[PDB]
Amino acid sequence: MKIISISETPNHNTMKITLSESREGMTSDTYTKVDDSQPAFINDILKVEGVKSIFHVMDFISVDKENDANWETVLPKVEAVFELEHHHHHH
Repeated sequence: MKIISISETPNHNTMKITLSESREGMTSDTYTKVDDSQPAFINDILKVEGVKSIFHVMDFISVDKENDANWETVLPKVEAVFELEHHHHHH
């Protein structure tokens, strides 16, 4: 559940993220304006300049950006999402 493998596609505006899950399918929704019961960590991605929108479905996620932007710029931010310490802050 933290980027396991990417996939090549004719275009380069949006790539699919492979999850550690398979078959069945986890969540499935489109995020174009934040708020949708998604992980706050993903809110960053949407709020991260360069990103256009996100589409969650089956056991993968399609992240689209702006042709004007790049990946090497957005990636560093995306990695932070599934990499920032996992705990249940409660004290």
